[PDB]
Amino acid sequence: ESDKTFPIMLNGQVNGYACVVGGRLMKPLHVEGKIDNEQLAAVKLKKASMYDLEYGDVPQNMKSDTLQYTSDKPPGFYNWHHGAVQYENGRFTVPRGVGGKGDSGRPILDNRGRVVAIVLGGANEGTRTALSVVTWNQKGVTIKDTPEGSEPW
Amino acid sequence: ESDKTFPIMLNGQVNGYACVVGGRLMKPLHVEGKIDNEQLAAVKLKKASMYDLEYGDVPQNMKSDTLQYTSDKPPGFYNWHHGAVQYENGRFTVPRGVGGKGDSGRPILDNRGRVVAIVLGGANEGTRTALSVVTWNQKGVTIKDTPEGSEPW
Amino acid sequence: HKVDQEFQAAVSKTSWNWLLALFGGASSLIVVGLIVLVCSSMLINTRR
Repeated sequence: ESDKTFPIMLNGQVNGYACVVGGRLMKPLHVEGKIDNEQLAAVKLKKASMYDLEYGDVPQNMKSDTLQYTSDKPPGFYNWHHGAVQYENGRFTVPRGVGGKGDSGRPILDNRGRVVAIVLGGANEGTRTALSVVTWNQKGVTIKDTPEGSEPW
Repeated sequence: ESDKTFPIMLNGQVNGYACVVGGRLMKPLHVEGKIDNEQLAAVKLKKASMYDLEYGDVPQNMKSDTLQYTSDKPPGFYNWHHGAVQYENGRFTVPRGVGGKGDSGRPILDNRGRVVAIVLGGANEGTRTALSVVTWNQKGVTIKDTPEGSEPW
Repeated sequence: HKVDQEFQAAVSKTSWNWLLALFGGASSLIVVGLIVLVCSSMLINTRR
């Protein structure tokens, strides 16, 4: 996560994270800033506005060492830069209080080192915080699951 | 591998390897040279140019002693003259700095001593080197796997 | 001239057919574009 995840600069401040999976680099659209990596600045990004994202083809020297993808999502605990995230009832949730602005684009990793989802925002229910993210399907369909009241981070 | 893999010569320099599999001889097209063995020199080489290959029917005596192909490909590691080649997401790679020109046609071996792919070229990508090769399939099909930037060895 | 020259009945059916075909080409094109967009949206929603 630390090696492959790159901060984004907005007037010298961290405001998001750009994630590379399977030889393609994705970044949330709502987060505005410049990629710290000099090379990635030259990568052309094509935008899915309805999904609030931009994805681009990555160079030849770093596509292999990428966060390997997966699609199987049994309910339970999953890895996360800030700790563990609970996937239950087809919803990703975290303890209420952790996470906020600037954490958009944070990858959610698996126990074996693969990516299950990418964070875009969160909504606080008081008890927990439900994360509005993008979750994949067995048929290769990426659904942007956003619980009611979601606000992008 | 050593017993049943025959180099091809050109002006005293080895430039490619021919392989006997399934009772038939195969030799790649991008390399030009002379087959070392005298008995197989009399075979007429039927060419598949779009497959970058030639194939031929071997004589009677040696058809019993040939390498065996395979269709099932469990992802992971596979044997090779220069060590272990790593197979994942439908792609073959090797640690960088391993392999080079003149290694074309060298088969990929597995645990039970049967061929799973034939090396044709490789693109160096820094972290690893992606092997542009030819592979089998479940429904009796031959498919090329040539990543971007592939250059024929 | 014993009869006035109008606009509707003043052009041959060859010219009328050509003009109608040329304009209906664009009309058909825009409607097929609209239904293509609609069906793509419905397919995205259904398979979402």
